[PDB]
Amino acid sequence: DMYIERAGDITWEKDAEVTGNSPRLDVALDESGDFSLVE
Amino acid sequence: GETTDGVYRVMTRRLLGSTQVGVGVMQEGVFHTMWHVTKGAALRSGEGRLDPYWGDVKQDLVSYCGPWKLDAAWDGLSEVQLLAVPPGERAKNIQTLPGIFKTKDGDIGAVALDYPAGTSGSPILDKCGRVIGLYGNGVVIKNGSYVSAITQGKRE
Ligand SMILES: O=C(Nc1ccc2c(c1)CNC2)c1cc(F)cc2[nH]nnc12
Repeated sequence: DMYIERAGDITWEKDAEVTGNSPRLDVALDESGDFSLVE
Repeated sequence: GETTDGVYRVMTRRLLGSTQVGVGVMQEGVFHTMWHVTKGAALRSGEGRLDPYWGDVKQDLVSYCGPWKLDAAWDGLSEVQLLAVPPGERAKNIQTLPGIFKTKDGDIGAVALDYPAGTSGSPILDKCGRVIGLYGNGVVIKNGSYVSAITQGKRE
């Protein structure tokens, strides 16, 4: 049996740690909700 | 039980000790998460019970207690925040500029942040704090890294 516990509020934080790149990827989505890379 | 708006952890006591399988958003009395986290099973919230209401394996989304309520969208230009809730660690806002998943049915925003699989369901937010989608369904690149789509449902 699964259960839930509160972890915080949904708010935008100014001056948060800004990281991560923005790639453009060619993908496919199958009937089972799985993405895959098209090359 | 607890129906306060906010971000929640989805846990299980089936494996060794307590294990975090995912995360979800409580909004307007509806709990929203990714299908692969719960597999459509009922959830417990204190002494109360949350039964599934809507789900779809292809969209990889599921709502509890009511229909999907999240309707905000990424504008294709602005930076966003991943409100990452990782296993055993505190909730933490990570700002990034989303990339694109180009598909045969259209483009989708995508966040290039790597987190454990138990982070699935963590909300992605716009500058007003509105949930524009959930983290947890994407792909593994050459790097071995994980790039997740900004998965959003449809409000009726
Ligand atoms: O495995 C992951 N996601 C997932 C699993 C099972 C299914 C789907 C997505 C959709 N169809 C069923 C995952 C999620 C994540 F947040 C970080 C990850 N790092 N490596 N895999 C991950």
